[PDB]
Amino acid sequence: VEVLEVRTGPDAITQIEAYLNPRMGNNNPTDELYGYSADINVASSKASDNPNATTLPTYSVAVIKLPMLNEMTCDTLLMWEAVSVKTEVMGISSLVNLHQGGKYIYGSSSGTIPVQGTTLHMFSVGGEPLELQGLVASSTTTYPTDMVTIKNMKPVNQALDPNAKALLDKDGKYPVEVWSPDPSKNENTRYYGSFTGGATTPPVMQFTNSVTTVLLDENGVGPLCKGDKLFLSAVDIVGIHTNYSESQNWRGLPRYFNVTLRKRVVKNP
Amino acid sequence: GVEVLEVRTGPDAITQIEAYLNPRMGNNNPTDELYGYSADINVASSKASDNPNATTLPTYSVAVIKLPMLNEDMTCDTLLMWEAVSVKTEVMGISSLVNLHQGGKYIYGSSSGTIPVQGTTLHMFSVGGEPLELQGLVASSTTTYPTDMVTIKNMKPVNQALDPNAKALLDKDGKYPVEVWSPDPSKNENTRYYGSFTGGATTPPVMQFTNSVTTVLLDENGVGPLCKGDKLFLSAVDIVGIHTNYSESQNWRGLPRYFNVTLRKRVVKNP
Amino acid sequence: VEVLEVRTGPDAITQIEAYLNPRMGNNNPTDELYGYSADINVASSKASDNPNATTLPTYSVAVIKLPMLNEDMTCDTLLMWEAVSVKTEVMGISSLVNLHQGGKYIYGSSSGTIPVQGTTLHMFSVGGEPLELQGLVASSTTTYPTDMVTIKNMKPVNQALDPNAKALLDKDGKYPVEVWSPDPSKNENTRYYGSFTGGATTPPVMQFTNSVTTVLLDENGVGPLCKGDKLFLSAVDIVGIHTNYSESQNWRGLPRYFNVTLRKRVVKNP
Amino acid sequence: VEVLEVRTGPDAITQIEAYLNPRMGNNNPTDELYGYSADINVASSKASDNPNATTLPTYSVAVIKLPMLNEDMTCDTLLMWEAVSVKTEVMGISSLVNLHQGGKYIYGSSSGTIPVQGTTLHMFSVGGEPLELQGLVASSTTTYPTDMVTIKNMKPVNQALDPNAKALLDKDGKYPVEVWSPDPSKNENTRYYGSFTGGATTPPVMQFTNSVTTVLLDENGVGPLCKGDKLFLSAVDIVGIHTNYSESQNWRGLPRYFNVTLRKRVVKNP
Amino acid sequence: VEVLEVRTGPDAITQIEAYLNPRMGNNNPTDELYGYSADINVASSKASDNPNATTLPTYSVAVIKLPMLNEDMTCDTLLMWEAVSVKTEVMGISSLVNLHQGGKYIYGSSSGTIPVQGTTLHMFSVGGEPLELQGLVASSTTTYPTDMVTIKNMKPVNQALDPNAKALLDKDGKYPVEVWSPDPSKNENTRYYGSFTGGATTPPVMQFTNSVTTVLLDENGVGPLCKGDKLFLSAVDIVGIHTNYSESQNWRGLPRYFNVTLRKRVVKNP
Ligand SMILES: CC(=O)N[C@@H]1[C@@H](O)[C@H](O[C@@H]2O[C@H](CO)[C@H](O)[C@H](O[C@]3(C(=O)O)C[C@H](O)[C@@H](NC(C)=O)[C@H]([C@H](O)[C@H](O)CO)O3)[C@H]2O)[C@@H](CO)O[C@H]1O
Ligand SMILES: CC(=O)N[C@@H]1[C@@H](O)[C@H](O[C@@H]2O[C@H](CO)[C@H](O)[C@H](O[C@]3(C(=O)O)C[C@H](O)[C@@H](NC(C)=O)[C@H]([C@H](O)[C@H](O)CO)O3)[C@H]2O)[C@@H](CO)O[C@H]1O
Ligand SMILES: CC(=O)N[C@@H]1[C@@H](O)[C@H](O[C@@H]2O[C@H](CO)[C@H](O)[C@H](O[C@]3(C(=O)O)C[C@H](O)[C@@H](NC(C)=O)[C@H]([C@H](O)[C@H](O)CO)O3)[C@H]2O)[C@@H](CO)O[C@H]1O
Ligand SMILES: CC(=O)N[C@@H]1[C@@H](O)[C@H](O[C@@H]2O[C@H](CO)[C@H](O)[C@H](O[C@]3(C(=O)O)C[C@H](O)[C@@H](NC(C)=O)[C@H]([C@H](O)[C@H](O)CO)O3)[C@H]2O)[C@@H](CO)O[C@H]1O
Ligand SMILES: [Ca+2]
Ligand SMILES: [Ca+2]
Ligand SMILES: [Ca+2]
Ligand SMILES: [Ca+2]
Ligand SMILES: [Ca+2]
Repeated sequence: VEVLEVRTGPDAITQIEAYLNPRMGNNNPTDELYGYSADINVASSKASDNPNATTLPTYSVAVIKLPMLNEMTCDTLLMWEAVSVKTEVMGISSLVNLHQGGKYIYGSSSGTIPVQGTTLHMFSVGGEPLELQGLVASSTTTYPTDMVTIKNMKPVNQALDPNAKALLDKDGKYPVEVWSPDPSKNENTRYYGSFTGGATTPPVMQFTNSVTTVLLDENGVGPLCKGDKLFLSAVDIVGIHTNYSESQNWRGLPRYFNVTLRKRVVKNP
Repeated sequence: GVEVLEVRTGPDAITQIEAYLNPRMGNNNPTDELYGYSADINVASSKASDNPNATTLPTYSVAVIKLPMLNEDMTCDTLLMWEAVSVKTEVMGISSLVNLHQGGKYIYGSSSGTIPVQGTTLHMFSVGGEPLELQGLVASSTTTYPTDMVTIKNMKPVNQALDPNAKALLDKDGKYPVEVWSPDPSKNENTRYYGSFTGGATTPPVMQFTNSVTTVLLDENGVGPLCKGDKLFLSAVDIVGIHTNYSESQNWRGLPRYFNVTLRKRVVKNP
Repeated sequence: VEVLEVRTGPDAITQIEAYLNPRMGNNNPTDELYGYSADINVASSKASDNPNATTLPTYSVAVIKLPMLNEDMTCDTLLMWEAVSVKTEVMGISSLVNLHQGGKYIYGSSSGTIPVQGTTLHMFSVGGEPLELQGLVASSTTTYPTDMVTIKNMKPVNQALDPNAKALLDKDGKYPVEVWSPDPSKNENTRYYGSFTGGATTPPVMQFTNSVTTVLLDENGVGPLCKGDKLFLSAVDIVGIHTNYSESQNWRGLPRYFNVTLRKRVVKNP
Repeated sequence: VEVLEVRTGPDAITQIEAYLNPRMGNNNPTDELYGYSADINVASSKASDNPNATTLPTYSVAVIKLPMLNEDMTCDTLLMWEAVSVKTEVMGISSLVNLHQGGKYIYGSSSGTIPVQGTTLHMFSVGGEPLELQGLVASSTTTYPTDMVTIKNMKPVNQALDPNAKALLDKDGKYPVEVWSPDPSKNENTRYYGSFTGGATTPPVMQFTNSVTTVLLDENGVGPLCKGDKLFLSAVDIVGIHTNYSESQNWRGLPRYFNVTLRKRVVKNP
Repeated sequence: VEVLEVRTGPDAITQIEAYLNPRMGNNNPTDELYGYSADINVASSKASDNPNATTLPTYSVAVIKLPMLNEDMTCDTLLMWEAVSVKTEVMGISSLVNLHQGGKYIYGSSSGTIPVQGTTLHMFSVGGEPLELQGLVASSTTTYPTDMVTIKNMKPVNQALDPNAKALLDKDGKYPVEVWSPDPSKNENTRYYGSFTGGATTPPVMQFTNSVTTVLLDENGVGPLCKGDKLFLSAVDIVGIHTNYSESQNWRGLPRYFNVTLRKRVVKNP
């Protein structure tokens, strides 16, 4: 598609908003531990590593249908162009809680250890599914068959196998420990991520309605919405909650999106 | 709601107000021996039995400042509203934490100083022309909260994530717990809020103080919060960590926040 | 006082420099532990908390007398010295880079000792009058030494904001940091800058350079104006806690350097 | 080579993309622990330090061949490819977000395992020729594997700067990071960017995005010029240490993506 | 001297390059632990603190002779070399990425060893004369080696600012960093830059690149001016502490590279 100029005039700009609930493993709102993974089940060896589906955080994705622009035989066409986004991790202050059941900070007269350890934040806004690259800590891990993982794994999958690719086309199915955004593709998606590891690391997060991320690339062009669909993807692992027994559950939070879009002219292909 | 027009120029078009908000850590009465702290945290015996005391739960601070009356005749084609333009804000008494002799848990053995306030911090301030709009989300949906507080009615496990029906307005001081409510980013068009969180149980608190820094409250259209009914809403929480006692019981510690807001007159189309 | 324009011309600009020695508790240069607090004496209970004056870090303050500007206080306009900018430096930072000082071993008795670490507090201010202070304490039941300046007749309200608990930083080595902090509701004529990191064992972080200048002008382009030709420099630089072999502990402080540039500002005679 | 102006016109710009797999020690794709080092083998003493080749992370390097530019090598001027900018990314970062991999429990046997943490080292470079290296080691008495490229006949001087300990990064997976680093006295024709955080258990920190570009032009507006139409990409990305059940440890590395934009630059015929 | 304008035309610019090897205590290139201090020897007591010379890191300093500018010192104006900018780099950073060196195990005897960590101190300066120093120590009762340059007849005042405790950094490997720091009340003809992070076990953090330049010009557009055509480069780069198996400890340092650009400045003949 040849990309032409921005369409001006009345009714040229639109806004959508949405939220994506976390998919930590307990992904059904009636689950007792909704917004958490099930207790982590650990490998006994290199050869034997069978994590349960409910213990693996996956990416969230939502597809937003935008107003229909083209009533298809005119020489040029219009596509929604995502220009900017306000995005927010909601319920951050829910972590400010030392009375929840858990492992004591000191002895049994103290509060309990709050959610801490590894965090992973990502959001993306694109005009099509986020393109993913496969890479795992162990190629001998047996992943649940009901999830989308790398077929026919080999030790090369512990690094870069150019054959290990996927589309983020299903909510709560693509494990974060298997897939990450592919920087060799994604010409029509903007993604932003941050990771801090460790076992007990204090999580750090901001929240404000004062910040906007601009989605335009170096040519001034934002993601272009193929078939008038807008793809929003996220993961927000905010750490690990430890139970009194010392079993552990990933904790995730929902993410809000507010995207501003405008009409962009393209040449009809 | 209303069609916003241009800024009103001329003499006395600008005003400024200052205020402070005391922390509401749980001991919220100034005669409370531990005013400015929570009571000893009472931990849940089980997920089914989680009954935190009201005095153990930090809540948002809110104050409403009545601004001068702007409109003599409410039938005129245009009217004026106070517009919050910028704010200087400051957490006060930061250096009170620089104290190693306060009763508590020794850093090393009985010859050393005591462990100062540390662990989870939560800082937030907001300036708006109406109550800060809130979204409910909890760590555990089976927690029973004190009934004299404002929390989510008839909680279900969905409330551990985003339930679009769990909405509130921050319309009462020392009543909305931080572990239940956070600013709703899907609303608050007429409020500007700023927040920061660092978790953990022993993390060193980090804070700045100065009178050289101003925050501009104008949105991308150059419009600040517009004060409905001439009321300015200031909200805050400033949990600076946890103090640990000799017995290893623990209290949240908060500090008060100062606001200096500059406002101007904005012309609006009469609805 | 109505503030008018900056006065141009030759000799319109002056510069001063000064240093402030820390006041950690041992505040006499003959004190064996000068630049440290005495061993922290800890409260046995909330009710019984009587810190020794020597264990309580206080603010440093110095008044610099500037060249007299007005030989005739009758003119319709007068001049005031305006603090425009400051280069400031915490001196002796590398003195902390020391693993042999007597103390608590990092590991066992074959290792170096634990260096100064834990809670830090850094503040400097430049003003045309004493720094204005707000009182707030960790515990209202603390009995402070009567020879220090602290809150009179404390009540639990002083654990938060009591609008009546105010003071001026008008004496060196007398106003405890744990009681007093800059009052953001005042200080129209002083610029202050403060940094705090808590914890018991936190690694201290400091920079030192002669390349950095802080501009003191407010949003109207006006710096602090020196009343009666007096410039107020205030500071505290608590760089952490030293631990002794017995596990007793001393606050450690460092001195601060100031180099202030001032210009002549015209004001209407009040 | 006298550098002249940028050649304008259609077809004056090209871009390449490449990925470099990590060289942590297990550097064969059929290695069970490909993308890790083997169990670290520790020195028994100062005198006796024989690390296995498989335990020493090395630099990754790839040479990208660019289109031919000059049909006639006798013309007074010639064209070279000039690297202008690069988008680069550490891939598979989220693979670390894994608490079930076999290893060492965080707490007791009911908990998850400790994820990859400790020392990290990230470096990328883009140049028109091999990255120039300087040799320096923690210990000159270490015996390095003979089929790696290390400093010949070390003496204690090699624990600091020995001006004779120089090399070119001209072999993938052969130059250990613990022996070699970018030489700042050379590398006129390469841009290199490096970041190190030490410690035994430090939480790793990484960002990933497709919104960030690094501009490679020097202070004269000239980027790396590709000699013989070759572009050199070099990298190391050690993301920490994995700890096994027995407490043995493996370095963990991640692959790096490059997307480089290049333009035609006129040079005087040498 | 009165400083006039920059001299333009061909050959008005020059560049020099140099490196400075660390002076951690073992300061002779034939020393087995060159680039480290000897095992820290800790004070028996406050009164008996006698650190060994080889345990005390000192500043590095090099004087570079520049081309002679004035063939006639009779002319009304003279030329001086003016240092305009510097590229500087800590070399060998990746040498610390090494878990096999003999030392203390991270966990038990099957794990790697703890890498260099704890207190770091980084400083570089570029000047037209020796860097001016201020004395300040953790303890005035320390007895320093007499073959080092330290504060004469120390008293407790030297635990803070004594305005008489001054020196010039005029000898390499002689001035202890724990005794001397840059004097911000002087150094009008030197630009210095310093960073400190303390703690016992802190992860060291360092970057390396050839993409960063520091401009040495002051607020008036004048860089350091080289008296007698001599350029002074000073540094210290303590990157942390190595812990041995026995738990004895050695400071670790790295060398620093400088690339300085200078131009010709006109000054009035005195
Ligand atoms: C009955 C019997 O003896 N069976 C053994 C079987 O135990 C053994 O498996 C290895 O046993 C060890 C026990 O200490 C570990 O459980 C190995 O798993 C790990 C480890 O923890 O060491 C898992 C870890 O994730 C792996 N590291 C990485 C980076 O993936 C390591 C790693 O492969 C090894 O440590 C080698 O560096 O292994 C477990 O594989 C098998 C295989 O040796 O032999 C049977 O006979
Ligand atoms: C001889 C005798 O029995 N005397 C007791 C006396 O011990 C007791 O005083 C309290 O004793 C406890 C011992 O566990 C502590 O020493 C109390 O001090 C602290 C504490 O460490 O808990 C100091 C601390 O600074 C306070 N917390 C804050 C936030 O300021 C707390 C706090 O007030 C309480 O823990 C309640 O949350 O106290 C010390 O007061 C007295 C009072 O019970 O009774 C005598 O009989
Ligand atoms: C054989 C004999 O009896 N000799 C003693 C000798 O031990 C004693 O010296 C003091 O001993 C104590 C033992 O706990 C400490 O080692 C003192 O050193 C320190 C300390 O660690 O406490 C060193 C430390 O650097 C100092 N602190 C600061 C901030 O400088 C402290 C400090 O001076 C005191 O703790 C006061 O706060 O001292 C060590 O001096 C001497 C003197 O008591 O008597 C001999 O006879
Ligand atoms: C069989 C026998 O008795 N052989 C000895 C042998 O003990 C000794 O070797 C030294 O043994 C000690 C025992 O604690 C250490 O293992 C020494 O290795 C280290 C150390 O851990 O101390 C390794 C470390 O990397 C080195 N430090 C640095 C900064 O490089 C230190 C260092 O050289 C010393 O601690 C001095 O500061 O050594 C190991 O060398 C030898 C040599 O003395 O003598 C045999 O006869
Ligand atoms: Ca591609
Ligand atoms: Ca909305
Ligand atoms: Ca006021
Ligand atoms: Ca060179
Ligand atoms: Ca001076």
